[PDB]
Amino acid sequence: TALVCDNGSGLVKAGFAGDDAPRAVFPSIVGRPRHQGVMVGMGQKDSYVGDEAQSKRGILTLKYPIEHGIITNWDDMEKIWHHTFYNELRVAPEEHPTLLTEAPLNPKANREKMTQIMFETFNVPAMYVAIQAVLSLYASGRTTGIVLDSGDGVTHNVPIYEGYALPHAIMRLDLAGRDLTDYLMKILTERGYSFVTTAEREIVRDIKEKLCYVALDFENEMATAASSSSLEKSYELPDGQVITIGNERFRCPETLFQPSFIGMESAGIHETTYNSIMKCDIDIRKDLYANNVMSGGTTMYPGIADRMQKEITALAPSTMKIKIIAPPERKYSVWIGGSILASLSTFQQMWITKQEYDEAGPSIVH
Amino acid sequence: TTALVCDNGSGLVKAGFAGDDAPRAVFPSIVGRPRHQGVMVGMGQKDSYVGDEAQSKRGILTLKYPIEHGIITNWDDMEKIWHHTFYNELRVAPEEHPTLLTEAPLNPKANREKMTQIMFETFNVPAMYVAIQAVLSLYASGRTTGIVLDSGDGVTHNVPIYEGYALPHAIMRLDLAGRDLTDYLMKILTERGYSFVTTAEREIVRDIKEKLCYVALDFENEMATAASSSSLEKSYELPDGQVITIGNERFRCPETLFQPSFIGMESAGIHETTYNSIMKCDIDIRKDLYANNVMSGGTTMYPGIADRMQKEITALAPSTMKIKIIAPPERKYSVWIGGSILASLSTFQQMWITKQEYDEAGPSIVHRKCF
Amino acid sequence: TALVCDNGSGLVKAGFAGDDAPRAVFPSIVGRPRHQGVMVGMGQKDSYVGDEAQSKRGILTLKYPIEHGIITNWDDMEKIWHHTFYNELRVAPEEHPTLLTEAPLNPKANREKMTQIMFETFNVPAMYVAIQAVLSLYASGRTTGIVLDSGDGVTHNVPIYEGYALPHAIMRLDLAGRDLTDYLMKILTERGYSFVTTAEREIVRDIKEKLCYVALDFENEMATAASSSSLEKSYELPDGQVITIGNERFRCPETLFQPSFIGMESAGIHETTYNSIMKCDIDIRKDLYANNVMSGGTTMYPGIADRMQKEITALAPSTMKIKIIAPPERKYSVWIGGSILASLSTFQQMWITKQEYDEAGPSIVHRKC
Amino acid sequence: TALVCDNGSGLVKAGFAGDDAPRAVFPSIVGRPRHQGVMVGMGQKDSYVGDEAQSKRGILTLKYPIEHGIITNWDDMEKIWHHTFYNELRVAPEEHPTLLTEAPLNPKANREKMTQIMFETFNVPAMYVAIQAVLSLYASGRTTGIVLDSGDGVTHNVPIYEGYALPHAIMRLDLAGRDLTDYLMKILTERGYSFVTTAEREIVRDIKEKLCYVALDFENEMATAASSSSLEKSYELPDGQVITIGNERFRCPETLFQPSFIGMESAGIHETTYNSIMKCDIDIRKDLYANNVMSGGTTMYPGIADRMQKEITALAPSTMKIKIIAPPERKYSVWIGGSILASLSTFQQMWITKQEYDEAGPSIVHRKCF
Ligand SMILES: Nc1ncnc2c1ncn2[C@@H]1O[C@H](COP(=O)(O)OP(=O)(O)OP(=O)(O)O)[C@@H](O)[C@H]1O
Ligand SMILES: Nc1ncnc2c1ncn2[C@@H]1O[C@H](COP(=O)(O)OP(=O)(O)O)[C@@H](O)[C@H]1O
Ligand SMILES: Nc1ncnc2c1ncn2[C@@H]1O[C@H](COP(=O)(O)OP(=O)(O)O)[C@@H](O)[C@H]1O
Ligand SMILES: Nc1ncnc2c1ncn2[C@@H]1O[C@H](COP(=O)(O)OP(=O)(O)O)[C@@H](O)[C@H]1O
Ligand SMILES: [Mg+2]
Ligand SMILES: [Mg+2]
Ligand SMILES: [Mg+2]
Ligand SMILES: [Mg+2]
Repeated sequence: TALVCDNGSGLVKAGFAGDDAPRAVFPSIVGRPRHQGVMVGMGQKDSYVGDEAQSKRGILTLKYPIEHGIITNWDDMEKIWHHTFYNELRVAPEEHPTLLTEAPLNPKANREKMTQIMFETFNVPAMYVAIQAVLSLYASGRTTGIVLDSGDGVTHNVPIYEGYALPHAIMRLDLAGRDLTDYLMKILTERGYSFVTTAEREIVRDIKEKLCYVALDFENEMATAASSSSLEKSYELPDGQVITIGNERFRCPETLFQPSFIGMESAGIHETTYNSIMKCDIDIRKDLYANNVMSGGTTMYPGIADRMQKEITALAPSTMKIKIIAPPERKYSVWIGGSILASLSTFQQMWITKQEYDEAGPSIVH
Repeated sequence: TTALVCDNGSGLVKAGFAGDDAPRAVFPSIVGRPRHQGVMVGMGQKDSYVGDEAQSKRGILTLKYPIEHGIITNWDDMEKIWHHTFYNELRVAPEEHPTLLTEAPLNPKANREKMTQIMFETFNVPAMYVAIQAVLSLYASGRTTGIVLDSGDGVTHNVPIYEGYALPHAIMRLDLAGRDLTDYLMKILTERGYSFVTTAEREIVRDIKEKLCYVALDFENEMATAASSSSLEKSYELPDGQVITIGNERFRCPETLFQPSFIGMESAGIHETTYNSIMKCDIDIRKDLYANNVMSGGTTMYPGIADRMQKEITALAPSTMKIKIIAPPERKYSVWIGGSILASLSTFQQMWITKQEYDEAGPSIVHRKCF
Repeated sequence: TALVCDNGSGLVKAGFAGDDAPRAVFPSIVGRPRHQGVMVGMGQKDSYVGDEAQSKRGILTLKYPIEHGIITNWDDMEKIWHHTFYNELRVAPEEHPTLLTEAPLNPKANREKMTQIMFETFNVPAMYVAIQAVLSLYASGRTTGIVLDSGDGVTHNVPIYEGYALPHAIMRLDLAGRDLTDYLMKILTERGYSFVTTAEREIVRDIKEKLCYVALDFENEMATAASSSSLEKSYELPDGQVITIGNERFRCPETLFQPSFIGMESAGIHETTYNSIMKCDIDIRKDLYANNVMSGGTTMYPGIADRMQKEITALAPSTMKIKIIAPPERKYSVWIGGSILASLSTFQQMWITKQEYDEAGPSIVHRKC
Repeated sequence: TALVCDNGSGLVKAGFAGDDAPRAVFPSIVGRPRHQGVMVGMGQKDSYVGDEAQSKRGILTLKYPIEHGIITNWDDMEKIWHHTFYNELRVAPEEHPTLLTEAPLNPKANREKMTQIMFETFNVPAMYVAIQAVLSLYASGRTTGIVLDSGDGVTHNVPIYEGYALPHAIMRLDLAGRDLTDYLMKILTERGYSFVTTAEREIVRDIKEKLCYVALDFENEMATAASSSSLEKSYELPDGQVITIGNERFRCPETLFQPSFIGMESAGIHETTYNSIMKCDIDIRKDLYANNVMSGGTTMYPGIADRMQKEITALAPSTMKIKIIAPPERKYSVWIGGSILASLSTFQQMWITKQEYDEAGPSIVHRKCF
């Protein structure tokens, strides 16, 4: 049984092949103590991984091994992979052909190091690395293209025509969920609330998921928010305090369409989708326009499809049909597509085997 | 062999062996010397008296406490107390037993340096260690989380511990304890016409405070009832046959803990100090600190202090939070009980400060090893 | 003329435009008695503001209406402003327009309440609110650079390029002189000295200013302090008692570079400045490195410029040249820059007039500023 | 106008507000005959109060109605007040409000009974109770300093800073002139002279007031007394006998600085003054050291000011400057301040009027009077 391990910047998605939902969806954080231990009872583990770090985040400094789709701390990454295999999956790595998903345009050394560590430290019989965006289209049962994948670290829109991922027409935007969390932390100081440490970042992140939404008309929404109190909501802090946010609800997600809110000179998600499509062939443009796929966890805000539909229609020939696909399972679409691909019997011929890694160069995966 | 535990304090001194349930010897920490002229020669008149010996003959002596506000003041009387504690109360040889000592937080570094020097050069102990009173209090409670309120006789301190990781930046040490409450009761006892100004009569007033004083839930309402009728009045008999009756002084002396301005102190009460300490910690641990409120000390034995603390903290804390105050019936020796548990543990048996390390690094090794 | 009032968290620096030094420099404290008065033949005021509180601090409870740059007690702030205009400056607020300062990344309701009080309680003809960090760069006489403004309240970094304050690279750290004073109070107990009251806090503040300094190397300095007693210095308390500190001198200011000493996860001032520079565009980073303007009172420790120079140099690329600008008069730079700004004729078009507030409410300040 | 009464343990000082010295100062004693009256035809008034008792003290017994600053006999006290108001002053209490004094730490029943007596027995229109130490500072023309107010029954120190009193730093001691008189009575038996009767107690008091001084260096002045007889001073008894006292001259006043002479566990006046100063705020100790107001009859020994200055200097740091204030009129400082306070225009709004006593009874004295 293959293991489809889709590891991202924010969340780690792992589970057996042939299922429909990852078994272990836990944060990708490694925390270490920052205080002085007084009690001698219990060893007081020097490093917590996953939900253990989240529960004890008060006395820990949370760290992210992956920075924007790029692995930074290899030692922390090895700990997380060890935690997923033993503590979460409870299955040995040497008895399963694991499948991994890496971000598009990954450095060759990054992929070789991942393959080398997996084959040696975990002794996996075989492994294959697939593109995150392609699997999202696979889970949707399409081969059209323009798959907008926005997560915690990066935001990509990879076009895949007839199973062929067009490499030149791949646009990348650095703005993602983590930057939206930082933006909300900065503009939450207007009402007096102050969040600074890494533990507060998780608290603010939960606020953004529960309350923040997307407004199709920013100017009209701003006027109504400043003229009425209907938009204001409440959220109880872990220590019992009650906070109230008004126009901050529909302002934080607005950074996706207007990256200038966080000092970014790039284009929005709607403009970077339009630019990517026209870079493809003329015949493909009609195919991409009718079948546009929204994936990732960042695109889970209410009304995101309606705003995106209105935006793309503005930069449209006004005669083609613009349709956006937003499946309800878009948060786990990358893993669901990977699970389907692994379950395919025809796909079982494609696996980078161990002796091909050793008897040949480590670049055999490429 | 067995590791000794000595919980020397400003008031009562607790000593014994690790692994037991209660201290073997509990005697006051006073040293008395004669102040009159001897007339009867050959009466086996001892020079100085310590412990209960001084208390029994306090009428002709001047009782002097060698420890004030947690800090050891006289290093000659203290050596007398330890010598009496080891050779008379415990009847053991210090040369063969390691000793686990105990010190209050936020104390001078020379305090534990002189403790280390005294125990290694005079009593010649094999090993020793210094522990924090509030940490040992949580050891006896059987939990590794919460905030401890340790009010004794010289110092009241709060130490918040979460999952075994203490927070040194949220430790609040207050210098109001039972000694100040006893002195305050003396001033308000003169209000009714009773005068007790001596070292011996200080003990008499202290016994009055323990037997009669209590804490009122509503101070202003309790004032009204005391003035309205005489239902709030109890009598006490002096050691010479006199009878004294007190009224509202019963619940006025313990009120200085919650209203320190009575004795001219600008600091806040114990309820405010605990609340400030909790909110100086992380936001993700405040809920676990609110549920676990540990009280361990002689001062906290008033009939109603748990209810008063619960009411005061409840108003300060938000309505959603649930406040629970832990008041074990045997909290007067919680520090020693926890110290007995800690010394018996096998892990602590490797963290002692052996004699060889001291002899090659001086008395400064106590800072790099102890907490 | 116009009025400039730099309302800090520890000191109040008011005066007139066109001057080189502030006129009134007094602590921002409102003290009230805590004992019971018995002398009938004596004037007993209810509250004392300014230097009067310091003189009679023995029997008073000193209170700061401003904490962490945010005004908490508005009635006390109203008293302080009334004292500043009448008892200290002896002028009429209804005659001179006022220029007030607010720290960056402050609550929106702070300036709304501030402009309401000024236009109603004091009835100023016009007013304006300016960022302290921008005024710090004006005093130094430059347009491009990064400012490290550390005082008694908050410590913030604002990279200003050609007069533009970039809003996406504004850092803010709540560690400053007040937190250093508390740290020195806590670590002074290791030698037997105990200072607990608010009056004792003022005494400790004087000790830190006169004795504490910054060591280029922390570890070798600690070895020197433990090796011999060549670093110990004395200080006479107001009661005539003598205290001595040998290693608390360079340990208290080190909290700025190592905020973990007071249990703070945030990085030091040298790391915060580096992070602010990298958050800017790559085409202006060289200009920001050259112009490192240090302003405020907390940056007055000896050797802090040399220590900051070597800390940023290690973090910065080797090719780049690092220059830490630390003018000797960097304690009143915020007021000096604001004094210059109000004196300029171009700035006179940005005043918020009385009629403008009467037709748009307190919210006019956000649009104008 | 209003009256000012300074009824103490030993002396009664009464007069009118606004004056400089009390109009009538007489001992606070009541005497009753103990012998038998062979000639019953004479007047032979049952009880004698004041200087009348002192003159006829040969056949009388002297009883003090006030002991240690606390009124003990409440019937002789009323007789003293009646004599003070109707004979010494010859005024009408029903028309003149009175201002009384009390020790700092006294039972609350003392003032309540005084308030009840004044408003019922004497029908005064208004009344007030003031602390003796505060009134001492009024007569000194100051508003900051610690007052060492000694007397016949109680010695107390009250620190005041800028008109604000610190009640927690108040120190009270029950060693005063009466105890010193008894100690001199005991040590006078060393040379053979015996004084046992209350009448002889007054004679001993006169001897103490005349020949008694505070030695600067107790050990050295003792050495001089043994070496030579230059310290020998004589005194003549009322009968006609003469006595000689030597080292007893400077040993009786030494009990103030060494209370162990009479078997007392309290500290000396210099130690008590230092302890009270150190209990105050650190910032105000500099002003307290400079201002040390010494008031009271007991503080009139020759050399007590010099001795106190030397003793406090040793305890205080070298940087500190110690000044002992001792005006020559310190024997009436309490009354002088009382006259000044009553004459003040602001004080006229805080008298306890009859109507307030009518509705609240003899309990409003705590709320109004400090
Ligand atoms: N309902 C929601 N609304 C808004 N944001 C959400 C929601 N659920 C999750 N998020 C945010 O989306 C991110 C997680 O999405 P996702 O599972 O795609 O991340 P990932 O796999 O770590 O990303 P990537 O592969 O791009 O690095 C987090 O930043 C999380 O806070
Ligand atoms: N039942 C009681 N009620 C009130 N106070 C008490 C009671 N029992 C003891 N105390 C006070 O506790 C103080 C010291 O208690 P303890 O904690 O044993 O001393 P230490 O703090 O030195 O260990 C004493 O001064 C005494 O006044
Ligand atoms: N010579 C000095 N050395 C160290 N710190 C100083 C010195 N002078 C002033 N400070 C600190 O500067 C702080 C206030 O500076 P300032 O910026 O003028 O006040 P504010 O922050 O209110 O504007 C004080 O808290 C003080 O500790
Ligand atoms: N010259 C003196 N030398 C020594 N003692 C004196 C002298 N004059 C007065 N005294 C003492 O002062 C005491 C009373 O003083 P005073 O304070 O006026 O009375 P009261 O204590 O009633 O107010 C007397 O007991 C007397 O012994
Ligand atoms: Mg992903
Ligand atoms: Mg204890
Ligand atoms: Mg400032
Ligand atoms: Mg008197």
